[PDB]
Amino acid sequence: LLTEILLDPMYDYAATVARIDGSIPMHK
Amino acid sequence: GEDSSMDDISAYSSPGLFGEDIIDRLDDPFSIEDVDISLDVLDNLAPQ
Amino acid sequence: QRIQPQFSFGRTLVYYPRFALEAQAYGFICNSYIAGLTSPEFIFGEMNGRFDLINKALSTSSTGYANRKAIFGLQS
Amino acid sequence: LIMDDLVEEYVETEEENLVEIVESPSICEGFVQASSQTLVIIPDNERITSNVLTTFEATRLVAVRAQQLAINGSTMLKKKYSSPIDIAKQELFNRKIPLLVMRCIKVTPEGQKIVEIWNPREMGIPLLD
Amino acid sequence: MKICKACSSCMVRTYVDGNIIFRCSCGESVQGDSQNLLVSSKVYHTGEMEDKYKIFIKNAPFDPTNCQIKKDCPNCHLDYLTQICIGSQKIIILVCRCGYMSNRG
Amino acid sequence: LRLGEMEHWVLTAQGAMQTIIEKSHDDSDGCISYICRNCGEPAIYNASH
Amino acid sequence: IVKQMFNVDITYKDQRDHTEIDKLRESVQIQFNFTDVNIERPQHRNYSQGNKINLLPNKARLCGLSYSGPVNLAAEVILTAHYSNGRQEVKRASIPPFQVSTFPIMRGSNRCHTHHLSKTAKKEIGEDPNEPGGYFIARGGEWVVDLLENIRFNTLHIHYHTMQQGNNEIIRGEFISQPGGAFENSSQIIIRYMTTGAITIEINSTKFSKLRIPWYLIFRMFGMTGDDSIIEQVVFDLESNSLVNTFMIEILEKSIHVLDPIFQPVQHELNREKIIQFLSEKVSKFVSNPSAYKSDENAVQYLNERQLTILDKILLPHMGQTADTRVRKLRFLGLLIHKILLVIMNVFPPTDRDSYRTKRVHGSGVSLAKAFKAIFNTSVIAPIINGFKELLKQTAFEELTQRNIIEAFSAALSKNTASDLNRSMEQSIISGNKTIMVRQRPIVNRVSTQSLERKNLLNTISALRTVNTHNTTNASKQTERADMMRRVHASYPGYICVAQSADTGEKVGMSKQLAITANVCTAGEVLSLKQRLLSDPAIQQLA
Amino acid sequence: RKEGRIRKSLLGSQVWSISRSTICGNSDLHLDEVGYPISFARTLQVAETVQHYNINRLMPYFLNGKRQYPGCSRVY
Amino acid sequence: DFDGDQMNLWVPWSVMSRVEAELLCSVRNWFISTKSSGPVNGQVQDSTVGSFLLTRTNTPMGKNVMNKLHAMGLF
Ligand SMILES: [Mg+2]
Ligand SMILES: [Zn+2]
Ligand SMILES: [Zn+2]
Repeated sequence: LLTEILLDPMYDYAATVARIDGSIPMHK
Repeated sequence: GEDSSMDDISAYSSPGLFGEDIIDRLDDPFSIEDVDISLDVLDNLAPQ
Repeated sequence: QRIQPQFSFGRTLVYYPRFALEAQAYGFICNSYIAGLTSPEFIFGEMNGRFDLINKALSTSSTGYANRKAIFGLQS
Repeated sequence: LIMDDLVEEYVETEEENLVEIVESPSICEGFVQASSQTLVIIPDNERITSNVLTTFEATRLVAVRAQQLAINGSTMLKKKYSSPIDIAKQELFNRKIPLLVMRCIKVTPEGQKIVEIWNPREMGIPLLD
Repeated sequence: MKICKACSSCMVRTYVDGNIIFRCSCGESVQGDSQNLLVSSKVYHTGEMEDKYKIFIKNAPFDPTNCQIKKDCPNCHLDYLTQICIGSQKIIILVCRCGYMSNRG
Repeated sequence: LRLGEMEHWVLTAQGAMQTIIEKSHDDSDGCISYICRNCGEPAIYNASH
Repeated sequence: IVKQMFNVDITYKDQRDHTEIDKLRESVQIQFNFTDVNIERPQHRNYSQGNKINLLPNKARLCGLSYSGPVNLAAEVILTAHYSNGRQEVKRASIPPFQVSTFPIMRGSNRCHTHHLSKTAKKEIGEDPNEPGGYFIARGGEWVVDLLENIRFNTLHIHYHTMQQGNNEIIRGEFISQPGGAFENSSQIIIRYMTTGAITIEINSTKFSKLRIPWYLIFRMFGMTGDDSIIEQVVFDLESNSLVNTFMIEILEKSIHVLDPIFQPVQHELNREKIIQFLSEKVSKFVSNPSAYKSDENAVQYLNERQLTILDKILLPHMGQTADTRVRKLRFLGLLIHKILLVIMNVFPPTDRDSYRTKRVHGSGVSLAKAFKAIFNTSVIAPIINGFKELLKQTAFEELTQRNIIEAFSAALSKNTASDLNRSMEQSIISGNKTIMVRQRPIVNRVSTQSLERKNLLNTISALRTVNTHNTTNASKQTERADMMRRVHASYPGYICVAQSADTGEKVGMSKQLAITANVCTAGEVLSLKQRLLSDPAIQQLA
Repeated sequence: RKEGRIRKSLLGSQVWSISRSTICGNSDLHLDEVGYPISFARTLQVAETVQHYNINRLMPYFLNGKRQYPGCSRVY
Repeated sequence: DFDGDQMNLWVPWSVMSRVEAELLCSVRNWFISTKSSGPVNGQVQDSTVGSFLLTRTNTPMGKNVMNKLHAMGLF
């Protein structure tokens, strides 16, 4: 399931905007 | 007349050239059939 | 022979009138390379330039058939 | 189902104009075996081939001698060498090669192989250099 | 060309015996006198420079792409004429939009 | 990597052999074949068995 | 294409006799049409049971998926049961809009998820902000549909028979006629002038193939059986002598009187019905008995009416597709014969095979339209056709309910196929080969394809601006033709780059490039201009 | 045909112990000399039999092995 | 030429092939063209003009001479 979502590009977009806001740690 | 169920699917591909129906037996003057040169070294045929 | 009127009946290019008698209409290039060819001079030069590229590609394949036929006739 | 990558088709268009009762015996016909030949060595005074080794024949002599020096080790060179190629080459040049050149000129229908055996030590040596 | 007066069909010629007698598929015959005896003909260097280019010559003064020369038109005295080259004979014709045709063509 | 027809023709023109033997047999699909010499047909030979 | 062109009227004749009504009935007419079709943006099943979340192009490229948009179809099915004694039972069903297909979506098109997205959104979605798109994402690779260079439709192409093989022929004139826009199916007619003097007209379309008809036979099929009228239609005048009309008249006479081996029974016949029957018998399939059907008047009438409808739809469709336009079709055909015979006189030279005035460039839309119509036929209609045949095998015809009809229609498109429109469209995109076999039939793929080699953005843009002639079956033989089609032509300047070409090997001059300012037009409003021309007082109509 | 048994497998062959690379100019090489990269020289090998006359010469090749050039990795 | 040409190179390992390669197929035998009976090789481009410049009488500076150190450097 994760491999279907983690390779989904909008998750990278959703992740990179959470990193900017600092909602998630910068690394993985 | 109005059926397309066994429409000949070859006529769907409209003709592209003029004499497509003529079988021609003269070999292509650009083929490398009788020239035994490898595909990777085809750059050796390049001009300069 | 000079450039043939292939654009239309009596025309060599869209840049020249029908049945033009000037030598430039039939491929006579007046400029030199260092001077810089004009647009129709370059087109005529490209017709000669491509026609040399076609001859090369024919040369490799045409001689390949003759070379193999000649080898087998003579190899023994 | 579009398959594509067809195996084509191949066409040949030419003609090869290659210009007592009898029954089936098994000994008159057949005989795939060829009759054993007898070797006729042309006398040394009747040989009409070149007394100088061709570059082909000299190269063959050197190659054969070098291979045999690769399997054996015996030679007649006073000056020792580290390579069989050098030993064979100098053996040819010094005229002490233990090989003979048999030049075959005939196959007689009577089962007769006519040859000229040439001694490389008495023959001229080509350039090879 | 002979067409049947009743069937409107092309009739064979049927040269029998001392005369020419056309025959239709309907069996009608009309025969032929004098001017029907031309079986075949061929004229060399004819049918060229009259019928092949008549439309082209007529439209040439109106063609923008035709070459033009500085020469007075006898009829309308226009300073320019339309120059035309036709055939392997390279016949030069000067035509004008006024209908002047150089009497050649 | 291929030694096509033309390479063989060139080596033959040079009268090579041996190099042709080496490349075409030793460094290629060189096998050893057995013929009966009596019927001319391929035969079965084995030294181990 | 789906609505106007994909209409089905197929009749089956069973042998099932398990009920009195089953014995009384040996016929069934399957008839259906679609009026709904729409391609929506690509979807992906996130966990095999989701709500088909959006599929972005980078997900397709990374995971090897196909960036294809699903195809939603709705069809109206009419089933008619035919019995003896003239009875006719009809079952009608309307199918809800169903989806079993996906169509590949070109990146950047209005059905692509990045059609109007911002450049920054494209940047963070994994796409190229500066690239324009124009390619397809299929099975882990990016594919570009090139500009296939095609000859001009509705144009008479006349070329001398300079092939030096099978020279029993003299000059040939082909005319590919298209009923309208790009997507209407074209019917090609070939006019051959023969050494024996005959002038044979061959029509190649759906219903016709490799069948050569004498010209006068086609002319008098539509009435006008008088030879005078035919000669007047060709030469335009039998009363002005001239030197050109004399030659055309004499050679048309020679063609009229030539005995062809195949059409001997109806060659001399002046009866329109007999000729229509003969051609229908020869050209229509599924009629194996040539004598059994003749004793039934209604079978004769059916064959004649079907043949007349076919000839209405196949002979010069651009001239019209109605019976009232048949005489003007005869006028146009006479004009074509007149042009060919003028060219024979050396009065006109043959058509330039390489001049770009008589050439068109078909890209993405047209090539995919043709490939899609063929593939949709094979992988949609035939599944449905066989499913309905088996359904009639399983169940009595009046016993069929509304729900069963839809089950057999939708299920037939599902089993063992399940994607084949998408898979076959992908195969056409990937291959682009000028010889493919679909359902074991040697057809040609007119889709100019090319793998997207991203060496640089210049390479990508040049690839998307590339015009390929793409030699088909019966390619260039050893002649001047292989040289002339590679030369820079005098019509190239301004539209085809005079300089750009492959500098090596077979591809020298084979692949052309659009000039910097050249553009490819779409189909215009032909109807408005035609109406304005007809309303113009300066133009006198054919009538 | 060219890809057939005769023209592809009999009249020609795929061979081992062969290398291919781009050529380039070296004015410091004799006309009868070719510049062979050391990566290719360590890949292709020359079969030298061991005898009394060459055992001294082949010892440095044998001792080096794969570790140093000139070396060798195969012994029959 | 060196515009991207690729040429095959295989090193003989058999003694018969190695003996053959140096004795028979060495390039010294192809110096004279079998086709034309003339030489195949010579000076090309950089050296054909280099031989002319070396052997010409007068340079634009003056007489074409060099001192001992630069005459030695030519060798
Ligand atoms: Mg090169
Ligand atoms: Zn009549
Ligand atoms: Zn005037």
